Amino acid sequence: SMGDTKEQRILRYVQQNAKPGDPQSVLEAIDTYCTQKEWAMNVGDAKGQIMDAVIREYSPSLVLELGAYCGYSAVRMARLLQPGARLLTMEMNPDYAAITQQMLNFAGLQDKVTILNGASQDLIPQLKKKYDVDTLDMVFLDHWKDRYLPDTLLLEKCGLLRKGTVLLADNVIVPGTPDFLAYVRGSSSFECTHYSSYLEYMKVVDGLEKAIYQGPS
Ligand SMILES: C[S@@+](CC[C@H](N)C(=O)[O-])C[C@H]1O[C@@H](n2cnc3c(N)ncnc32)[C@H](O)[C@@H]1O
Ligand SMILES: Cc1c(Cl)c(C)[n+]([O-])c(Cl)c1-c1noc(-c2cc(O)c(O)c([N+](=O)[O-])c2)n1
Ligand SMILES: [Cl-]
Ligand SMILES: [Mg+2]
Ligand code: NA
Repeated sequence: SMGDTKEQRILRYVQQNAKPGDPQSVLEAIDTYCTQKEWAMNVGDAKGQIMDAVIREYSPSLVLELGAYCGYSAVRMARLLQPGARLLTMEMNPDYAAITQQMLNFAGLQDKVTILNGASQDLIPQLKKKYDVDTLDMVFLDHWKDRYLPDTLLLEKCGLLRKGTVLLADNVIVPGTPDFLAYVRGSSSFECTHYSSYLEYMKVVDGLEKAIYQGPS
């Protein structure tokens, strides 16, 4: 880092307003700061509640997140994981990864979440043999939108999905992931559900796609 950034200001706002070890207060602080002061690409409170419902329904034991940013969604999912369950979050921006680690420490979720430093297209094919992953129980896609489809394909080709694995994809309407949608909605290897919501901190309509893997063809 070379100066003050939006992401550093978000982290400072958490550290000055939230309660350490209280994930809810961390999420409220980030949402308050980004509603009142600086828009940011956190998944946000409205879409977060859909995320909350998915986590509580499927109780995943191992979650992979693509795109950590400041750690909002990592904190948001990890606080609802069952004891022993784990979240891996991939982040290629080292400055963001350092912020995310500080957010996890502050929220008290550092023992449940591991930051993988690097790009998803490089790390996903290495998950089985470098990070000892068998299969993933849930995947949250929220990185650059042109990577949703090839990384989904990569998750499939690398044998990281099993029957019942949950793919939850942010931003499928805005900025929009039409190619990802057409793939998962048109493949009999996925059962899809679209969740109406709003772009974080705005009243532009957005949505999440839940795509449940059904096993190989
Ligand atoms: C929208 S932010 C994620 C926000 C986070 N999921 C939340 O709701 O709090 C997208 C992040 O993905 C990272 N990113 C983009 N492409 C990536 C890739 N191929 N592999 C790993 N990280 C990537 C960017 O650095 C950025 O931090
Ligand atoms: C803010 C905004 C508005 Cl007001 C309008 C009208 N439109 O059309 C657009 Cl496209 C945007 C917009 N740009 O980027 C994002 C965004 C949101 C994410 O949740 C996310 O994850 C990522 N990302 O790049 O990872 C990007 N949203
Ligand atoms: Cl919101
Ligand atoms: Mg997003
Ligand atoms: Na634990």
